[PDB]
Amino acid sequence: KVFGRCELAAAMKRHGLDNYRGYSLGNWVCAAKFESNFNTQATNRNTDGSTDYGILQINSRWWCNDGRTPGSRNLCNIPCSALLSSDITASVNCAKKIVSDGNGMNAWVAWRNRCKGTDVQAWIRGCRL
Ligand SMILES: [Cl-]
Ligand SMILES: [Cl-]
Ligand SMILES: [Cl-]
Ligand code: NA
Repeated sequence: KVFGRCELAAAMKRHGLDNYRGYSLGNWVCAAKFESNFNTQATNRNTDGSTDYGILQINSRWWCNDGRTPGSRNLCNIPCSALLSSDITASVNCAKKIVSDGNGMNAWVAWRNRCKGTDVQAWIRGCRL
């Protein structure tokens, strides 16, 4: 599923991400825009053999099991394919664990490079929330 900007903002808010660990909703929408272009089915392989999955590009070396990343830890206790669903629940639940692990949203490279320190509330402007 390819979400619209306001559609995703509303789903993210319903799932408890607004101000989660102090990160306003626009941070999460901006991160999803640049990680996946709002596409729940996005995958990208990394040089170390791990793969990033879904709307927030969650990595198989640490967070989910895809059966082909040796030494991975599956800290969200899910198969990575669950992160590609049109229902974002599994991605959101896993992201809550990632963002709580000490490094905040810096875990998402595109957030660090393209969202951090910008006017992120522009990503939710005009949306009925
Ligand atoms: Cl915001
Ligand atoms: Cl959803
Ligand atoms: Cl980047
Ligand atoms: Na893993």
